Amino acid sequence: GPVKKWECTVISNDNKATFIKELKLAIPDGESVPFRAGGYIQIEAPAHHVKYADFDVPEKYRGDWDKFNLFRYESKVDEPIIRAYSMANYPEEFGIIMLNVRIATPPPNNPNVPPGQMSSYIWSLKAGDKCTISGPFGEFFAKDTDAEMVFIGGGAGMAPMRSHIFDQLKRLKSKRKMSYWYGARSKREMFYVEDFDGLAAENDNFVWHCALSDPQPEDNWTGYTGFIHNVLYENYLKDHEAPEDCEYYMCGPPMMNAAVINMLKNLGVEEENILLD
Ligand SMILES: Cc1cc2nc3c(=O)[nH]c(=O)nc-3n(C[C@H](O)[C@H](O)[C@H](O)COP(=O)(O)OP(=O)(O)OC[C@H]3O[C@@H](n4cnc5c(N)ncnc54)[C@H](O)[C@@H]3O)c2cc1C
Ligand SMILES: [Mg+2]
Repeated sequence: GPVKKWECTVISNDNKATFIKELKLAIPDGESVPFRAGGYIQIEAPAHHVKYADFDVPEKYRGDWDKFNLFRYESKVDEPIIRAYSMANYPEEFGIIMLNVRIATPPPNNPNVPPGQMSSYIWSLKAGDKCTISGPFGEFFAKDTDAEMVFIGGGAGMAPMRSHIFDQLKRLKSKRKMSYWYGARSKREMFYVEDFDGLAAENDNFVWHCALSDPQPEDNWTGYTGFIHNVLYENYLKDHEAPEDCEYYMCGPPMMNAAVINMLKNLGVEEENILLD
């Protein structure tokens, strides 16, 4: 029994983006999971049946759900299952586990396949529910150097990026040069804006930027647009005197990971300085 297990209580499970919920868990007796930033826990689910029509999805985020009739879906799970989720809190955010969980719907080109089992279960959870977690685990840990760090995130990849960045600035009091580049579709898909604005205001070695690939009329957006690998290249790495000497930490959807890795490699960054997972 080397691995520990906690039956947690759901504090909240609010949408932060159209397809991402922030699951916040309270550890029993106020204790903390002894994890490292970049690490993960596992959630286990009992057998269950959930309906997407019962999810709490705010009107602000419902547009695509209505557009693609995503509330049609139901998920029946006959036997227990288990999956990993990355911590979004850093280790001195005690007493809690914060996760960012993307709902894995059936793909639009394959609309009658079963919905994602664990994420549909997690999206059914409401304040007061119980959630069993085990861990902690991980190998996506920061290197112990003084090298500049470039963090690149998309989607639910926000979670380990937040954990890493907060761990550096708050627990380690790092003075390393640090930037964070987050790509999202439109302004409603952004979140943790207060957290990262807060850190950038208080730490002259940290800056961050969001790029919107499809800003909406209501966003009145005048920030960066496009895909985050082009925005990072055009606005920072193209003129960087030694990009190969930075450490790049990233977590995003597969298409973002591939485009970023290709852009970094074409700049001469070696695989040893490109960290994922
Ligand atoms: C170390 C680690 C960290 C992770 N951290 C996070 C995190 O922070 N956030 C997060 O959201 N995820 C994270 N994940 C991923 C997570 O563990 C799950 O893989 C994710 O939630 C999807 O699992 P699921 O059970 O919901 O979907 P699954 O049931 O595994 O299904 C996956 C997808 O396949 C589709 N599908 C189902 N059946 C078929 C079929 N017959 N044909 C075609 N397609 C089909 C489903 O509709 C769904 O879209 C992490 C994974 C690892 C390993
Ligand atoms: Mg949002």
